[PDB]
Amino acid sequence: AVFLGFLGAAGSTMGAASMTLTVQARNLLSTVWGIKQLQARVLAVERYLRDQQLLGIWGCSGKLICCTNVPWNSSWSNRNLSEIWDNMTWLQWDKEISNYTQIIYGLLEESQNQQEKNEQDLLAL
Amino acid sequence: AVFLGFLGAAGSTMGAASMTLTVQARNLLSTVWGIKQLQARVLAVERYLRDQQLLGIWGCSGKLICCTNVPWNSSWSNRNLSEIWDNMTWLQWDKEISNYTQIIYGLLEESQNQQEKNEQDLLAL
Amino acid sequence: AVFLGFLGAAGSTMGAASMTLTVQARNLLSTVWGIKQLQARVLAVERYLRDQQLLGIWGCSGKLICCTNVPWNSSWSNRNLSEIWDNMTWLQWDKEISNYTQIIYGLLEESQNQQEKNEQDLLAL
Amino acid sequence: AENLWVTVYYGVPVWKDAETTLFCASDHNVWATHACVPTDPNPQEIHLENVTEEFNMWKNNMVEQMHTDIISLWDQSLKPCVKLTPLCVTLQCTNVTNNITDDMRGELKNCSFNMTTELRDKKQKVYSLFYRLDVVQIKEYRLINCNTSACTQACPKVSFEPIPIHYCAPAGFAILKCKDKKFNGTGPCPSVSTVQCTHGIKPVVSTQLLLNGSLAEEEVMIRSENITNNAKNILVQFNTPVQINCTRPNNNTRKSIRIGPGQAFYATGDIIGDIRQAHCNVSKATWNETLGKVVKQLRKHFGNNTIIRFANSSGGDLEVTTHSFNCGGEFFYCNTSGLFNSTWISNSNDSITLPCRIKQIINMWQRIGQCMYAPPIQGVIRCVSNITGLILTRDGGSTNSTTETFRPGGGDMRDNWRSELYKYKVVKIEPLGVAPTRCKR
Amino acid sequence: TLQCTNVTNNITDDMRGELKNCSFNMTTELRDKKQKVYSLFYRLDVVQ
Amino acid sequence: IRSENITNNAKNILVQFNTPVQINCTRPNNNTRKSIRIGPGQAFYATG
Ligand SMILES: *[C@@H]1O[C@H](CO)[C@@H](O[C@@H]2O[C@H](CO)[C@@H](O[C@@H]3O[C@H](CO)[C@@H](O)[C@H](O[C@H]4O[C@H](CO)[C@@H](O)[C@H](O)[C@@H]4O[C@H]4O[C@H](CO)[C@@H](O)[C@H](O)[C@@H]4O)[C@@H]3O)[C@H](O)[C@H]2NC(C)=O)[C@H](O)[C@H]1NC(C)=O
Ligand SMILES: *[C@@H]1O[C@H](CO)[C@@H](O[C@@H]2O[C@H](CO)[C@@H](O)[C@H](O)[C@H]2NC(C)=O)[C@H](O)[C@H]1NC(C)=O
Ligand SMILES: *[C@@H]1O[C@H](CO)[C@@H](O[C@@H]2O[C@H](CO)[C@@H](O)[C@H](O)[C@H]2NC(C)=O)[C@H](O)[C@H]1NC(C)=O
Ligand SMILES: *[C@@H]1O[C@H](CO)[C@@H](O[C@@H]2O[C@H](CO)[C@@H](O)[C@H](O)[C@H]2NC(C)=O)[C@H](O)[C@H]1NC(C)=O
Ligand SMILES: *[C@@H]1O[C@H](CO)[C@@H](O[C@@H]2O[C@H](CO)[C@@H](O)[C@H](O)[C@H]2NC(C)=O)[C@H](O)[C@H]1NC(C)=O
Ligand SMILES: *[C@@H]1O[C@H](CO)[C@@H](O[C@@H]2O[C@H](CO)[C@@H](O)[C@H](O)[C@H]2NC(C)=O)[C@H](O)[C@H]1NC(C)=O
Ligand SMILES: *[C@@H]1O[C@H](CO)[C@@H](O[C@@H]2O[C@H](CO)[C@@H](O)[C@H](O)[C@H]2NC(C)=O)[C@H](O)[C@H]1NC(C)=O
Ligand SMILES: *[C@@H]1O[C@H](CO)[C@@H](O[C@@H]2O[C@H](CO)[C@@H](O)[C@H](O)[C@H]2NC(C)=O)[C@H](O)[C@H]1NC(C)=O
Ligand SMILES: *[C@@H]1O[C@H](CO)[C@@H](O[C@@H]2O[C@H](CO)[C@@H](O)[C@H](O)[C@H]2NC(C)=O)[C@H](O)[C@H]1NC(C)=O
Ligand SMILES: *[C@@H]1O[C@H](CO)[C@@H](O[C@@H]2O[C@H](CO)[C@@H](O)[C@H](O)[C@H]2NC(C)=O)[C@H](O)[C@H]1NC(C)=O
Ligand SMILES: *[C@@H]1O[C@H](CO)[C@@H](O[C@@H]2O[C@H](CO)[C@@H](O)[C@H](O)[C@H]2NC(C)=O)[C@H](O)[C@H]1NC(C)=O
Ligand SMILES: *[C@@H]1O[C@H](CO)[C@@H](O[C@@H]2O[C@H](CO)[C@@H](O)[C@H](O)[C@H]2NC(C)=O)[C@H](O)[C@H]1NC(C)=O
Ligand SMILES: *[C@@H]1O[C@H](CO)[C@@H](O[C@@H]2O[C@H](CO)[C@@H](O)[C@H](O)[C@H]2NC(C)=O)[C@H](O)[C@H]1NC(C)=O
Ligand SMILES: *[C@@H]1O[C@H](CO)[C@@H](O)[C@H](O)[C@H]1NC(C)=O
Ligand SMILES: *[C@@H]1O[C@H](CO)[C@@H](O)[C@H](O)[C@H]1NC(C)=O
Ligand SMILES: *[C@@H]1O[C@H](CO)[C@@H](O)[C@H](O)[C@H]1NC(C)=O
Ligand SMILES: *[C@@H]1O[C@H](CO)[C@@H](O)[C@H](O)[C@H]1NC(C)=O
Ligand SMILES: *[C@@H]1O[C@H](CO)[C@@H](O)[C@H](O)[C@H]1NC(C)=O
Ligand SMILES: *[C@@H]1O[C@H](CO)[C@@H](O)[C@H](O)[C@H]1NC(C)=O
Ligand SMILES: *[C@@H]1O[C@H](CO)[C@@H](O)[C@H](O)[C@H]1NC(C)=O
Repeated sequence: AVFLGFLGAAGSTMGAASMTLTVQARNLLSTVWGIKQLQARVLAVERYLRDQQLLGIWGCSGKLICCTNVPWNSSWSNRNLSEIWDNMTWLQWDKEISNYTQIIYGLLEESQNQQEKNEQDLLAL
Repeated sequence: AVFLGFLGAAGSTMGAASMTLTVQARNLLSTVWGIKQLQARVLAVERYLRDQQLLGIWGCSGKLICCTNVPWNSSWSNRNLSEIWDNMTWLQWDKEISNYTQIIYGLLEESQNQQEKNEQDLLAL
Repeated sequence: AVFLGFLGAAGSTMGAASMTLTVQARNLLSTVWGIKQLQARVLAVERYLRDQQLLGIWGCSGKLICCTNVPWNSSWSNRNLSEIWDNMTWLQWDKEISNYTQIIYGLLEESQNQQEKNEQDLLAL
Repeated sequence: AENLWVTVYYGVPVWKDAETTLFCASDHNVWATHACVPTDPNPQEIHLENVTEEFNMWKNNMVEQMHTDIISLWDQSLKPCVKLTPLCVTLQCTNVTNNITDDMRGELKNCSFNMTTELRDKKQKVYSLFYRLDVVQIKEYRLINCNTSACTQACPKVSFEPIPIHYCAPAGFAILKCKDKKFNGTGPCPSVSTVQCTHGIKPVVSTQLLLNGSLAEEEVMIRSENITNNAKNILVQFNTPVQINCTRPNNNTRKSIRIGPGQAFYATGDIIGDIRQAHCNVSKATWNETLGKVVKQLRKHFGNNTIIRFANSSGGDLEVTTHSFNCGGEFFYCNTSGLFNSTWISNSNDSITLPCRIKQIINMWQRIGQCMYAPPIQGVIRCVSNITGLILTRDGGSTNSTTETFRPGGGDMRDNWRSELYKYKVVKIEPLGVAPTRCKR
Repeated sequence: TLQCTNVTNNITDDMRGELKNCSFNMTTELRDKKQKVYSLFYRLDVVQ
Repeated sequence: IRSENITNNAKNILVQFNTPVQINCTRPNNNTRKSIRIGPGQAFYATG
């Protein structure tokens, strides 16, 4: 069996699944039938570029695990780390939190520019 | 009205326009009619990749406001910061300095490699 | 003559050839005939994205000369730097060591994640 | 106290349901493998441990994609072939009375007609043999398709033999396969795996019987979207196949008539020897055992003490009323009346013979205005096939009567494709994720 | 080759000669047979 | 009133109104259509 590989860590906990992000990251990129294949490749490239742009805008460019300055609001979730990182799966967490997605993205986006401005001001001196 | 948003800061000064780079940054990526749509889509990805490569080569990868080492030559422009960052628009500055574009690009390109070489030399010790 | 430019440093030594990586870096991106041109452009974009992803996974994102933590095994090559960086060309080295490519890539990939984890642990304190 | 901060993870193993376009993977034919990618000699599959996924075979877009692709390939294959437009002429036909039996009297007509030639100002008188199902009286007859649309002739070089084809999803997507036996195509499958491409699926076109299909690994399986409702078909999958031997024993002869510059029409010159009906044979004991297993399984859903009846088809077009298939280019339509004829009550070497007919003007898909004239095949033909499933329909079903009557079904080709892709689904990955974590930037 | 005649069935002064009643032979489903048919055409569509 | 070069007569003048003007067009003849089969699956529609 090939239990471990690519998506094999889907059923494991978030802590255990956090050690195998690279296997998922690698595969995201790779007459009538050729047209369909080209369309699919174009869509895949667009999706990959969208994901890369979203990662870069938040300042975590070229990083798989990147914790940031935005604090966690208790309203979005109340469970503690004890019952999350070793007592839950990534799919369950995404299902629970899928409603609260865009607000954190906006918070990261507006937080990155302040850090950039402060760095520029510090380097001005 | 939706005065503020995307290109709403076009008429504002450079200092005020520099606070909203992200809203312009986001939108750069996103039977006979389908062919035209695909042809149009093919070009946007190429333009975005060209811009990203040009930014990365200078060493400002993953940064919206990145200062560099090349000094400013007084010949290209004589106006001081007092009448630029709060008494001029980005369009006017680009129109004024559209002639002298490539030289600074080359200077940045040649300057980045020296910093890389020096960093390698220091880390060698 | 245009002896220097793009691939002009192909016949030079590795030490001399390493000074002009940017010229090669720039050019990697840029009715029946249009279909062939579009196919070629799609393949070129895919190849460029693959190369960029492979560079990014190893932690050398946005760098032309980036050293890493994986040590060099003497079994793969026994020649010293004295007879390599000024007594050999890049083509000869690539021909010699074309066999042992993937193992170093895997070592780099597995080494990057440990550094990221250690950085997260240090910042946790 | 908690002092947590948001953190972004790239490459989280999370997937969502989605629809996309799949492409080829395969090892002169109608199912063009020229434009299909080669298959890897060593396919890879990754079993997902402790992962249960919802499945529903009746909402699969893969079936629609397969149907559309098959129709497109069929249309493409016939593009570079001769069009039989001049054939719409007044025929003069007589009955064939040369060594025929008591059942094939009037089944063949010897027709004569004028036709064009390579030269624009010349005509030639020719003759041919036609089937009674192809000619309609206007001692004067015409082709049935003349008043509907002018239609073409299948090129003789291409072959109708099915070839296995694998479907592969693009990058950023995945195909989930349910390895749980006894899974009935709807519900939560607990045993799941990820596969880059599907297994070889033969696009076999047949009605009233699934031929050269896949066999259940445990026992006879019964599937239906809503078993209580009689308007939905029932798919029965066998755990063992049944051998069926079909044959046309007539020794046909082919001749070519030049109807224009570089245009030839292939006609049936004459039949050598005796003329007899084509027929199929099915083992009797094996069929009885299979029907016993089928009724045993059906008793689970439709009561334990009910009477289970197998009868004949209700009616309709010849394609839906009769088991329709094709062997070696010849299109057989056969009368499966001796098989589905019995009653079951709760409590040697003879073979069932189906005599049956052949057709040349074919409307394969449920479309009007396009034919496919099959050129005749030279010599006697025979083949052997595996019956591995059935499509059944419940007649009536009101509470007034406790006896259940099941009849043959078919017609729609989507049922044939649904029998192979019932355990497959497609999802798209969502690598980005956000979580809480102690460290701060 | 169409054979046309003037229509003189309940027309006004301004619509005299505007419509032509034309008969002609035509093909059919069978390439052997032919059929005689007729129709009405506009003066701007038919030239002598 | 819009024009590329109002002085030159060779350029058209585009006039855009402020309020629209209603125009009612009508053909009062009671036409009848008949189909003639000119071939296999080919029909020509004529004014009977
Ligand atoms: C279920 O599966 C079974 C087995 O997998 C299928 O049964 C097989 O069917 C195939 C096709 O009918 C058959 O292969 C033929 O065998 C014939 C006898 O040996 C061959 O003569 C024939 O070759 C001719 O056709 C080819 C194209 O298919 C040509 O490439 C070839 O040159 C031959 O054509 C010449 O001869 C003809 C006739 O004289 C002439 O008109 C041509 O111009 C040309 O000169 C095929 O190889 C297998 O033998 C069958 N297998 C068994 C065990 O019997 C069955 O059909 C499947 N069921 C369904 C519904 O598809
Ligand atoms: C179909 O009809 C044709 C024409 O009548 C038959 O061909 C004739 O066969 C006889 C002998 O059987 C010859 O004497 C004639 O010369 C043939 N006619 C032509 C035009 O060649 C043909 O045999 C008939 N076929 C069958 C099966 O009855
Ligand atoms: C082939 O064409 C010939 C004539 O071109 C047909 O013979 C004619 O048949 C008609 C009957 O409708 C007679 O009125 C003519 O006098 C015949 N002419 C000649 C020269 O024989 C012949 O019947 C056609 N073939 C078939 C099978 O119908
Ligand atoms: C399966 O089919 C039955 C029969 O149609 C469905 O039950 C019917 O539902 C309709 C919905 O309005 C009612 O009007 C009928 O009175 C019902 N009849 C019976 C006998 O129950 C049933 O809902 C279908 N199954 C599902 C899951 O929808
Ligand atoms: C189907 O079965 C029938 C008998 O039920 C077979 O008919 C026999 O065929 C053989 C051929 O070798 C002859 O020798 C016998 O004389 C035939 N007997 C009868 C009664 O017809 C038939 O051949 C079988 N066909 C197939 C394809 O299996
Ligand atoms: C269908 O055809 C196959 C092969 O022609 C038959 O299998 C043969 O059966 C005879 C009679 O028992 C044996 O002598 C042969 O050895 C068998 N051959 C093979 C390859 O198995 C089969 O019996 C036929 N089925 C029917 C219902 O007639
Ligand atoms: C299934 O069996 C019935 C009963 O024999 C068939 O009904 C016969 O149909 C034919 C027409 O082809 C009539 O001449 C007979 O009189 C009918 N039988 C009776 C008893 O009336 C029916 O045709 C069979 N199914 C198919 C598809 O043929
Ligand atoms: C399918 O086969 C059955 C069984 O032979 C046919 O039923 C017979 O039909 C004929 C009419 O051609 C009747 O004379 C017989 O009495 C019927 N037999 C029985 C047992 O009912 C049936 O007609 C066939 N299907 C078709 C479409 O012909
Ligand atoms: C009909 O079914 C039999 C039994 O499943 C098939 O014979 C098997 O063929 C496979 C080939 O993939 C072999 O691995 C098995 O060992 C065979 N089993 C037996 C008992 O012989 C047969 O190939 C099928 N016929 C067709 C035409 O598909
Ligand atoms: C156009 O001409 C045709 C043919 O002359 C007219 O149809 C004829 O009408 C008369 C009386 O209405 C009938 O007695 C004939 O039998 C018709 N001929 C045919 C071939 O059907 C038609 O009425 C004329 N139309 C107009 C508007 O004048
Ligand atoms: C339709 O075709 C017929 C037959 O060709 C035409 O009638 C012929 O007309 C020519 C020229 O006027 C005469 O030489 C023939 O003697 C006619 N033959 C017959 C049998 O009438 C007829 O005129 C054609 N229709 C139209 C509207 O032109
Ligand atoms: C608008 O049209 C007028 C008339 O052509 C242009 O004026 C003419 O320009 C040509 C250019 O060689 C002279 O030869 C004529 O003598 C001029 N005629 C007059 C009456 O001036 C005028 O230039 C056009 N407008 C613009 C903006 O080009
Ligand atoms: C256009 O105007 C004319 C009058 O100038 C209208 O003609 C009248 O139409 C009505 C229709 O209901 C008749 O009752 C009158 O007898 C007609 N009178 C005259 C003098 O022709 C005509 O109807 C108008 N058409 C439209 C579409 O408005
Ligand atoms: C041909 O035979 C059939 C069946 O016996 C009969 O109905 C038909 O009238 C015959 N036609 C002839 C002799 O032209
Ligand atoms: C063609 O003729 C058959 C039988 O004469 C008839 O059933 C069919 O409806 C006709 N086709 C059309 C398009 O009317
Ligand atoms: C069989 O199908 C029905 C359809 O509703 C479903 O409820 C049931 O769970 C299925 N059987 C199994 C074992 O999953
Ligand atoms: C069919 O006829 C041809 C020509 O006479 C002959 O060669 C062939 O053997 C015949 N086929 C059979 C099965 O008898
Ligand atoms: C159907 O089965 C009955 C048994 O009751 C039998 O008498 C009859 O002949 C069968 N019909 C056919 C067509 O085999
Ligand atoms: C039809 O009427 C027009 C106009 O009155 C006339 O010019 C033409 O000659 C007429 N044609 C005839 C009577 O054939
Ligand atoms: C046109 O003629 C038809 C057929 O007589 C009739 O039903 C219809 O009412 C007529 N139209 C008008 C506007 O009178």
